[PDB]
Amino acid sequence: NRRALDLVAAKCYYYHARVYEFLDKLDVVRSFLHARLRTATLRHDADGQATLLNLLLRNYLHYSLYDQAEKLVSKSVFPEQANNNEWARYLYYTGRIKAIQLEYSEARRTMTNALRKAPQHTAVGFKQTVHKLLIVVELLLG
Amino acid sequence: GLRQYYLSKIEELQLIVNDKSQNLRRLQAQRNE
Amino acid sequence: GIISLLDEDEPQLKEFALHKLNAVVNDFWAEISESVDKIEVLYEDEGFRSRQFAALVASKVFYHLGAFEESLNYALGAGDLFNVNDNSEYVETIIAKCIDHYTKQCVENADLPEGEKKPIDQRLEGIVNKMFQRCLDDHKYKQAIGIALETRRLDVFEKTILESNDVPGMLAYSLKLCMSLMQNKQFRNKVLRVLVKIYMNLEKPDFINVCQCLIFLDDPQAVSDILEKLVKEDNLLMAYQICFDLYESASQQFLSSVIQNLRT
Amino acid sequence: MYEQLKGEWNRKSPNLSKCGEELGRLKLVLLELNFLPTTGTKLTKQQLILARDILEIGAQWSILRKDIPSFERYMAQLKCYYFDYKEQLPESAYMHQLLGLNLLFLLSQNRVAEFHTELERLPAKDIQTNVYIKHPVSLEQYLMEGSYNKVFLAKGNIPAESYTFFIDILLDTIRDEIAGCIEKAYEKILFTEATRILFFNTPKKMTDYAKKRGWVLGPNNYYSFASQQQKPEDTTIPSTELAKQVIEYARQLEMIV
Amino acid sequence: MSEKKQPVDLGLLEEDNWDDDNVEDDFSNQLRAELEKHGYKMETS
Amino acid sequence: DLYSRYKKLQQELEFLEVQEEYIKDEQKNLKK
Amino acid sequence: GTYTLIIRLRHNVIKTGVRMISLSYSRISLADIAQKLQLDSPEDAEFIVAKAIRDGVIEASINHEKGYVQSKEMIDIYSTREPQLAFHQRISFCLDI
Repeated sequence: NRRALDLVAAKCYYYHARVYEFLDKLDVVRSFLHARLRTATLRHDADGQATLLNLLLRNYLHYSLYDQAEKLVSKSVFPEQANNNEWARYLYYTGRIKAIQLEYSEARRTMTNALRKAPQHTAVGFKQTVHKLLIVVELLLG
Repeated sequence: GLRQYYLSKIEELQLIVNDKSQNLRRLQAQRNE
Repeated sequence: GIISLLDEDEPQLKEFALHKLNAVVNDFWAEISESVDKIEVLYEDEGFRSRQFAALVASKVFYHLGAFEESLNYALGAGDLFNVNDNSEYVETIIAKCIDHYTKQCVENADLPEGEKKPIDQRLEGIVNKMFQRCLDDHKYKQAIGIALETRRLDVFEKTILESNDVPGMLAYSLKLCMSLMQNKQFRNKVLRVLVKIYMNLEKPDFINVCQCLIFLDDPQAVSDILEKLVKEDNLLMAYQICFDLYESASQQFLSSVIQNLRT
Repeated sequence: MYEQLKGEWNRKSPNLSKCGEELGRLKLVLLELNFLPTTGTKLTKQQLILARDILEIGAQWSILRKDIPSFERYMAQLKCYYFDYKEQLPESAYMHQLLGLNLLFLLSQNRVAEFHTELERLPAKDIQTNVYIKHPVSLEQYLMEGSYNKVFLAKGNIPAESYTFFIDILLDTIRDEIAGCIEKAYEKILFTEATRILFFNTPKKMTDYAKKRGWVLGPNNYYSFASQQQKPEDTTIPSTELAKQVIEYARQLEMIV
Repeated sequence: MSEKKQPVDLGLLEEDNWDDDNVEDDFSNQLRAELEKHGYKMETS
Repeated sequence: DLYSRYKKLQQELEFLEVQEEYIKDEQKNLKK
Repeated sequence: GTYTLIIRLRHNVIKTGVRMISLSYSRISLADIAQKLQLDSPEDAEFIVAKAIRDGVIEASINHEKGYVQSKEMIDIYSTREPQLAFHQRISFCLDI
């Protein structure tokens, strides 16, 4: 029964991650997220294939392991419903993943699209980082 | 029983139906005008 | 990854590796999908001991990958390891797609079962009828009475009309569904024929709708026979009623034919 | 449950094929407990601290006897333990030396994605110190462009060990690459100059290298292979794909989309 | 409406109508005045 | 009932998409 | 967290320098390329220029016996097929929008 619970729970298990982020372990958060992902994406299409992916990737990189196998084969690449807010950070993450592996041609376009998807609000927290990378990688490419 | 299987199937069909309905509702207007 | 030591020949070391992999696959399905073909090599070696175990982990991998046809292939290959049916979403979704593949193939063979079919895996029809029996014991007979149509299999239907339910209710329900929704004569006539004789078998001979069924499929001789039996009951009342119900809906040609059977 | 590894043949003469027993040792250590901990029986280090040894000495013997797949296996397991559990001792002593060796091997087999990918997971030791690790990245940086004299100078400078096993392969894959590149740099070379720019001396090796390629000689002369003009002055393939392209323009221009 | 929030690392501790050209800042590395270079170069020769 | 929840859904799926065809042809004839 | 990306920028710098040198002059001895780009050695500049020629960075030839590098002259890019590709690449975009 998730004709509302799903899009209500998204925010819930988005703050849930922040709770552990500010404190203790994250590995078992990864285990839980991995389970929860196939707990979804099997009830036909239910969304969350956007938020859970970003939650999984947020600190998968922070632990400094650049696994990419599942990202090229991920079936949740295309939730298509992101409210134009999830899509930006998802594209940023996949762009940095692609750029760290000596691939510069596609990272520029994808992450420029990600940056220019950013909203108009005064806060510039993540825009600082995306700009910084978006110009390092352009110096690298030719 | 086997209710879960049936639920899954019926849910999938109903989820699909709405998109089609929508994409046809717009089409009717143009013809009418 | 530990899959490295899958390159060793020793079966004991394989039975260490696989029994880690099947316990951890949930979190590394993509990284193991990089090499699952090697597990198919272990499945191919009929000389290999514990051969059946590789099929389960391979099925888990391909399930995680969405290669559900391959998942079903190796689920069948792992066979009796699917004696568990009662918990994991893995088995639930696999048996659901098993139902789907089986019914679609049976509908294909509803043209002709002798139509040079791909030989049926006994494991497939095994687990499908096992889940059907599960549905029977759960008392959820309203599922079975429906699914009996989509297997296109008549004997299980002829049986399971007798169950914990009262026969006439489910029987009339099913006959109504058939007359309303069944898409083609090829199956509908078989279903009607195989069922309606129950009304001559049931402790009350319920001729009233037997006339109906014998005019939806024309058989003047049969209805003339049951009419003659009612006549030889020396009771006219039902033998009157059945025939006046006949007259309101039978074809003029049908009556002009059955007159021959009745007169001689 | 015994310290069989305490009877480790080493000293100055470990020549004996330890593998015959080593295999039984690895089999028994696996048959014991916690070959890969996952999460269990924490604070027990005898099965753990020993395993690191029962893998480091294995990998060193592996490099000595040229068993590339076995070395890859040992690398994998040791790279697992080195990182996964941080409740253990500092390990150390050989961690950096081995990591540098692994990076060197990645460079040797001409994979440049993995070398960059695995440069990560090191906090700051790339420039902090770790000469065992400054050498591989410096060699990679020199190799990325034409700077090759420094490469050969450094091939005689390894603070770790001989490393002839990989720097050899490197020498071969530099010889063939330079032979390929000189084919178009310039029109003519002198035979002495050609023999000296390539680092080999004057053996029959130069003659054989020329034989392996073309490099037809002249009177102290090397002819340039010259063509570079086949591609130009062509329109028919353009005259077809331009037609395809213009048809594609007109396709989605008037029909309702 | 106007949710406009991002989680982490807000930082930094808190005109010209002529289109920008890179070259302007290149010689901002030095050569403050053509004057100074010419004046203090010509005297030598 | 639970079987009709499948049959009726199949029937609406069948009936829809034939609605598409006449409108698709009609817009063509109209400008003509 | 960006030291690793920018630590590999030396090759881009040397490519830019050699391309600028190629575009500026037409015939220059390598006894001055090293001094201008401060490589502290002239001999390896030959290898650097050779690698540059390999990748199509510049089409200049080199007389090794002499030492000077001479470059070809390629003008009139308007007749080349590339501007048509450049126009097509954005015709597609303007039709899509």
